[PDB]
Amino acid sequence: GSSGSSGNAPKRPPSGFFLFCSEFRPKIKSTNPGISIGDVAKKLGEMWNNLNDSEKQPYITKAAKLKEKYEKDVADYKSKG
Repeated sequence: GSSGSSGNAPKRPPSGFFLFCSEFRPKIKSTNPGISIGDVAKKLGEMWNNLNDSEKQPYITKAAKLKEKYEKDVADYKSKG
């Protein structure tokens, strides 16, 4: 399955893995001639694992800030009290 988001409800925050994939996507698309989405995906997935626990460190912390901003929006959305 896929993890997306509806219209009303806010979109889910990216993951240290994605943030990097979206930042590295530009290169791949600039290095490979009209690379198919499927191709870029296969590359990213690998590039991620390749990285070290020290390389993702600065990539995971960034996602932490995106979660603090999401939760807030997620709460208001629902009518708890």
